[PDB]
Amino acid sequence: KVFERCELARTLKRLGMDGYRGISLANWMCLAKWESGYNTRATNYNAGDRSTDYGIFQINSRYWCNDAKTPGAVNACHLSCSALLQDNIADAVACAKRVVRDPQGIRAWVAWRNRCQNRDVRQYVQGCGV
Ligand code: NA
Repeated sequence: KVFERCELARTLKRLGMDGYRGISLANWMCLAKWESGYNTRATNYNAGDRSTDYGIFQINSRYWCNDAKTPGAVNACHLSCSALLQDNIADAVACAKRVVRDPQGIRAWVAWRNRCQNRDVRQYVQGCGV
């Protein structure tokens, strides 16, 4: 499914994302927008390392979830990558939280660094009443 902007903001807020590890809800929104366009079914296969990025947050199969086909895989979220392709994003949110508890935090996502970090992201939550 493709979440509508405010629908996702409210969902992430309900799931405890606002301020998680100091990450504002607007930053999570910016991350989701640039990673997947708010699409829970998005997948990006990287033929080089043979890993695939899954779901709304584009979490990678080499370090975070198991897709049973990625070389050098550690499954830090102890979770099937299939759980990251569900309309229900609770599993994805729990894994996203695990990712950001590592030293880099949300900087783990290159797209977020390039399109969101240090920039005004207030437009992502404006009018959502969150
Ligand atoms: Na893995």
